[PDB]
Amino acid sequence: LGPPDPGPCGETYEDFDTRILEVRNVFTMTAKEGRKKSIRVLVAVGNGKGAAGFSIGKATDRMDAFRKAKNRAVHHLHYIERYEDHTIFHDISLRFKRTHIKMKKQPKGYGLRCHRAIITICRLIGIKDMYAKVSGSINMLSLTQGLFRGLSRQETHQQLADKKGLHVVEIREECGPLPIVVASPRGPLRKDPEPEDEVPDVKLDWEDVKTAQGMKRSVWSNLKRAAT
Amino acid sequence: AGSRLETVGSIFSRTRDLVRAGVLKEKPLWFDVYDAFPPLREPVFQRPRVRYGKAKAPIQDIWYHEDRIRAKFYSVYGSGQRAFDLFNPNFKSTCQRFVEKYTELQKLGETDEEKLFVETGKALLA
Amino acid sequence: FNDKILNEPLKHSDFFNVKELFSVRSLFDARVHLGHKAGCRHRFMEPYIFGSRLDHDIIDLEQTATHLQLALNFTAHMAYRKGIILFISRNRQFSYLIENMARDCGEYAHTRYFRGGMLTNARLLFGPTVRLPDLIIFLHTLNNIFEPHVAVRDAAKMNIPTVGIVDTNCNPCLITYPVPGNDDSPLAVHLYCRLFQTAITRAKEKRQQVEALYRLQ
Amino acid sequence: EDFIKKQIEEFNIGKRHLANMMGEDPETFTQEDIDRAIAYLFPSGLFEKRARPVMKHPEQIFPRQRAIQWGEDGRPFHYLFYTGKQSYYSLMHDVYGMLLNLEKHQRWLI
Amino acid sequence: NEDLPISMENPYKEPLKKCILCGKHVDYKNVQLLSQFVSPFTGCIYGRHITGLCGKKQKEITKAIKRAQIMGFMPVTYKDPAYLKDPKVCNIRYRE
Amino acid sequence: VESFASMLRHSPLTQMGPAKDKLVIGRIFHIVENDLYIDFGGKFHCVCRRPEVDGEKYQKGTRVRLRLLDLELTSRFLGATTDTTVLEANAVLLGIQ
Amino acid sequence: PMKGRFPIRRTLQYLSQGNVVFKDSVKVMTVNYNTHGELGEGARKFVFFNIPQI
Ligand SMILES: [Zn+2]
Ligand SMILES: [Zn+2]
Repeated sequence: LGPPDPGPCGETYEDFDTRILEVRNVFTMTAKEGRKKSIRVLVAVGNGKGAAGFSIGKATDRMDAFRKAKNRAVHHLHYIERYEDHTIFHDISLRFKRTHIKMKKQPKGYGLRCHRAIITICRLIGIKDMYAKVSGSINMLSLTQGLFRGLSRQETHQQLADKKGLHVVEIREECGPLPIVVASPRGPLRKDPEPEDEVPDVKLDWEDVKTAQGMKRSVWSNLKRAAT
Repeated sequence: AGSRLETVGSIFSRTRDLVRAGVLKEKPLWFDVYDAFPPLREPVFQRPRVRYGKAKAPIQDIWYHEDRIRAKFYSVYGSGQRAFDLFNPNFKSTCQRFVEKYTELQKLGETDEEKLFVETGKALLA
Repeated sequence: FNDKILNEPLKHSDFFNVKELFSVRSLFDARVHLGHKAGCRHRFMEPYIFGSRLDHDIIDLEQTATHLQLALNFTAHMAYRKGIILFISRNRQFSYLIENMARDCGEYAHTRYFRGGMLTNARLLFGPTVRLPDLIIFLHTLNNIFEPHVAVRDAAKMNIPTVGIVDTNCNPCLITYPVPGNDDSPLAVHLYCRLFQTAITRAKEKRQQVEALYRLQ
Repeated sequence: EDFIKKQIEEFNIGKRHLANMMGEDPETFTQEDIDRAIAYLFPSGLFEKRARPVMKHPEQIFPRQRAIQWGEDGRPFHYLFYTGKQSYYSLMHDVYGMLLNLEKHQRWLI
Repeated sequence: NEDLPISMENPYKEPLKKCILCGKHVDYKNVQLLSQFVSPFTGCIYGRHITGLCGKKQKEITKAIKRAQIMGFMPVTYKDPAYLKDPKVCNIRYRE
Repeated sequence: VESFASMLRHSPLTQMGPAKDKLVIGRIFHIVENDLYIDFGGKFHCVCRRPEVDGEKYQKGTRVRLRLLDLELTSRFLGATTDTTVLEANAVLLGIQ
Repeated sequence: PMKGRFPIRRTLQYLSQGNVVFKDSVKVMTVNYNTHGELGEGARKFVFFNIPQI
């Protein structure tokens, strides 16, 4: 729908784009009015470049609740530290209440393999394509809250380098063996190398092994999806 | 008009990213002041947890060499033998005078506790 | 058209002679290092508290003095830019003194019952174009009831550099520039109020002097 | 606040008109003349002390909207604006200070 | 430097209090002490809240009382009248 | 210039040692209809009503004597993660000087 | 995820990452060590990690 309205003195929030997500008709009895036809909505507003944020606006109306949720989102703008608008920093394996989030870092032109709500959230944030295994139950509100918590809890590259000190060594397969540093410390430099302890204790997921070994098989494994 | 995210972390980085993206069109005047003299600990939200298992606090009980002397004094004799003031700094009461006379005799004496305690008592009686 | 206000004050440490306003001995004379019991002590307040004297917490005056210097410099730089400061207090032990100090200072105060969200909904409750408080100084973070004041919540929701003397109950992590120390004795409160008044007056005097220097052109 | 001044000017113009045009040429005519005019050339046929034609000073009948306590640049002049009802809190503080001083020394309205 | 805290054994503290019979050896023959914790109206044994003994000591005292009652060294439904000269040991609520 | 611990090692609250049964003087800064806001320098303060001796004499700016009965007076209850503190002493009184 | 401690120990890829290939001569491979004895850290780590690869 249309963008949010500006503020009293200004704050041209028209740049952001609104996108209603879910709609629910709640019937709650009362002392005399009976089943109150209350409606609860969760809207997410944000054009991109990190500027975004969800909100809630329950009421017994439609446009009123929509504009209330829009104003709440305008007053609740979340920011997510990003690295090159295309993919998230690293993977996240969270367990928000009862909704699991298993994300995988993928390159450009890979495709959006995630929930349609997650697809819209990424389109509003700026992320182009990124794989994500929507494990656990499918609760819109809890899933969105967990996704926001995970996006807010992320270790960037510059901060990690400044904390540890060592540079970011990488051997990209697309390019040649020429290593290109992505981040450098802001002062000191740990001359000693990391404790290269082989066979570490990285609790990987069974889905990762099934995908690496191609053992996953079903009637809906990796089938062709719609366009756009 | 801005955001009200309190249970996320620190407001410094929030304002920084809001000004970078373009939300906060008008730079807050306190930004430069906070940057010139930052605090010792960033105001990051922390849920007030509780010490369940064997987790203890780092704070301990402070003790000085005069604590044992004052304890022995209060054990031997009765309560304070003087209307303590405590209004002026480093007030010299009967207990404080005894502690001072002790520190003058023990340490700096190297003999025994009973003899020096009796000497301090006699000096106080004098 | 005077961009020097954003560079002259923020250049030298203690521009308005912050460390000279108070003294370590003067602060110790008030016995501010004292604190409540370990049971009443807060978890996050452990790093700021040093030890205990028979279950009587003691706060290292060095960190408190550093935090006080930082907060005083911040308030002086804010006054140099013309800003509003809001004093809070509810223990009803020195409300008259805080009111007299606010009267002496060139700012406002509010040490009475705080209704349900007066700063959040300031658009409708207060005027539409109201100069919201740009700084907060807590004189008694603990109100009549053992419950953290809502001022910190409103500040975190409004993004305001919060100042105050945190006790052994509140959460200094929620406050920007906390100041550990006693918050019950009379001499300590009087010294803190006098220091704040002197800091504000000296900051205003330095602002006027710098304005005159600019006008000399 | 501008509405108050506009209504005051309108009332002044109406008073000037009712004085000059009508026979009552002295501009100092009291409210008795207005009451007589209402009783004669305005037979309301009612008995309400409110709905009846009452045209007097607007401040005496209007719920005056408090003007802007501060002009430009914000900064409320009163040092007790964030306390809600600055006058009441100021009076309370003054009474408390007077009581404290008098202690150191040693029907109502609707 | 020379004024830092010390790791002392907590001075200014008095040792824990004691009951009315800690460093002693109870016996099933001490009818006087056994009956002292008994009422002369129903032969009831005073509890711990009012009496103020420890777990082990109170357990031993009540065991000795029961042994004397069974064997025959103390009246069960009343207190021994031949050994009434006993100071106010327990806080006899009745009779004030 | 003395360090922080140097002053604490020779402070009144630390020089007196314990805090149980002592003879200490006090003063009042505010008078109530019956209560007396007695003070003696420290963390918290104390309160007391008009005693028998020197009833009408204990005015603003007088001197009294305290006994120091727990400067903090705090105790932990069952259903409460925080201890119910009193923030006062209210020690026994004696007289002037 | 995997219900084990060191999932990297068994991932095929980690097993194929080996290099040693016993010649057509050795017939049996017997190994024994004391686990409680921390002195044998090398033998323990071997029997734990390299046995799947072998
Ligand atoms: Zn506290
Ligand atoms: Zn026992």
